[PDB]
Amino acid sequence: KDGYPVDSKGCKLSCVANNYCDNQCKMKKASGGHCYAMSCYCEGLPENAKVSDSATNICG
Repeated sequence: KDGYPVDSKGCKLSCVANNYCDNQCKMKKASGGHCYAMSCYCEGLPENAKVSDSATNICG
């Protein structure tokens, strides 16, 4: 799955840059990530870590 992980951060993270997401994604959350519309779109999660891809339905 791919999208924005939300749980511990609560409401998203306002990534400024792709690297700023990716470094945070790949370390734990996902296999990678990039910064989409100022939200860390993390890429390749385990299924337990639900994500959104629904254009900031979470209160980012």
